[PDB]
Amino acid sequence: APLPRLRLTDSGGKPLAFGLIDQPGESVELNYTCDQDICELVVHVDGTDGQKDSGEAVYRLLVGINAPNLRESGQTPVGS
Amino acid sequence: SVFLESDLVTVGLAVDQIVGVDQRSENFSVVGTLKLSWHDPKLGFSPDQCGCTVKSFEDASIRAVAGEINLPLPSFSFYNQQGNRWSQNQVIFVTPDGRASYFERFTVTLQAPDFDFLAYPFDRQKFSIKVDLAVPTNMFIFNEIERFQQVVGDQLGEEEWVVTSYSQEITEVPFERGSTNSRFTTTLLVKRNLEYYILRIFVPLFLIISVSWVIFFLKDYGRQLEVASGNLLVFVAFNFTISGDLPRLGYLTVLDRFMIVSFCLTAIVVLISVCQKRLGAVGKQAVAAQIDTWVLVIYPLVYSLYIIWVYLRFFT
Amino acid sequence: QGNRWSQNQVIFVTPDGRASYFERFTVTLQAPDFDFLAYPFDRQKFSIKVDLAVPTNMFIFNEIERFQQVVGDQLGEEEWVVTSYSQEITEVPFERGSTNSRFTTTLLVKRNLEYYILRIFVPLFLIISVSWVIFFLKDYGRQLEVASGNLLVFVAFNFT
Repeated sequence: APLPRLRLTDSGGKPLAFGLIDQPGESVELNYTCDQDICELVVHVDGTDGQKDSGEAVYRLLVGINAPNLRESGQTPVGS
Repeated sequence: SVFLESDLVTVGLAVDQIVGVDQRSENFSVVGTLKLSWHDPKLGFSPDQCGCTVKSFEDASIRAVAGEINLPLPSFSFYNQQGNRWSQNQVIFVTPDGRASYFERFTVTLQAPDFDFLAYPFDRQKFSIKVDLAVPTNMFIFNEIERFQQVVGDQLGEEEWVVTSYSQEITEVPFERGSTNSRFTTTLLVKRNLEYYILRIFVPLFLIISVSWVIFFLKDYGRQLEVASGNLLVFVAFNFTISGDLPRLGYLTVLDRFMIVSFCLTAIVVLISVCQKRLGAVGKQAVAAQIDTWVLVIYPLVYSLYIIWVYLRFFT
Repeated sequence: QGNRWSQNQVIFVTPDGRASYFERFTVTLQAPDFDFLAYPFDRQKFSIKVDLAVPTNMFIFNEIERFQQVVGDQLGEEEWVVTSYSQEITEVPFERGSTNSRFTTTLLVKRNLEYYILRIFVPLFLIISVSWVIFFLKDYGRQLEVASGNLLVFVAFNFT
């Protein structure tokens, strides 16, 4: 399946970060840090580059908080 | 633009099911869906004061929301509404840019003073649904028509009324305190089920008329008189049996006139039979045979001429 | 009688002080003066009375305005046909003395005569003629049989 676009926005839609394509271009990654007292985030994943009906493209999403080792987690999903 | 511009409203309506027609009070009831959309920058807000992208109002009419938020909104009403209107899924939601939309599912009864049942059961009617804005045209005006669904929906099973065609139009009509208000009209053209009436009424009536007609081949006039007397009673029995499908409107239709003519001819048959019986009693059988031939020749011609006259006077 | 249904009810005023009221209504009214003794050849009067709820020293009807036709035309036939109409302003006794204004609209109506005539009287005449004609016969058994059948035919038509 083709690589989709990734971006991070708050609950109001204000953009905060955008995805970066790695040199081994098989995945897209994102990073952000919290500055305000309370931050509510929304993660956007879309593949609407054009109007092609590709069909049943399926992707895996990995997300973590205070977990910079998401590249090689090892452990099964922990915490809440 | 130096001058202020009227706000543009997009409207659309769909009909789901016709649930009843009252032929004496001249009204019908319908179930459907209505949708409105307009753009107003005065309704815009900032996301950071609520942490949301959509602000919504539920279970409230447009007038109530306008009174609560103290801003002008495009209220509407049904022109020929009779009694209260049942509403479901009523919601108004607004985007930060100022785009607003209205949704409603309704069940309403509408007056139809234009009904005409003169040609019953071959009559064709018009079902008109009118939506009028309750504001002058200088504030809000209908601009576009949106087709969110099929205007006329299909349902399983047969229907008493069959829709042949439909149309939608936007016009302007005079408004109270002068000025003008927009009107959105949906018109449905309908007709009845002809096979039901034909097979249920006309074939048995034709058979009864044929029974009354065929008895003139007999030369024993007592049997002819007895069969005519019985067939008149059979005709009356069939007439009241089908009286259930005979609407009481206070004025005559085609079916009533046809029944009256058939009854009159059936009674004249008995009268002629009595006259022929007396003539045969006196000894003038030749005149009776001549009368038999005359009746056999004349009766279908009279029926055909009456049918032609009715067609000329009611269908052209 | 009962509640009244109203549509497009609005009151609007101008800075000079000129105000007007508008309403579209559907109402049911009692008519104790009905008389159906001469049915179906009876004639009836439909009276609509509007009474002010204030004494005549505060408000009073002064003029009659014909903004539209008093009786409107509609497509198709009607059970009741209006022959004439009239409008008048009068004064009637009011509670706690004084007087209140009244505006009355009267409609004269009649039924559709051709319907009743053609649907009832001609078949009845034919049945009576059938009962009358049998006396020319000199075979009295046939006359008795036809009379017995015609009585049942008459009963059948009557309940029909």
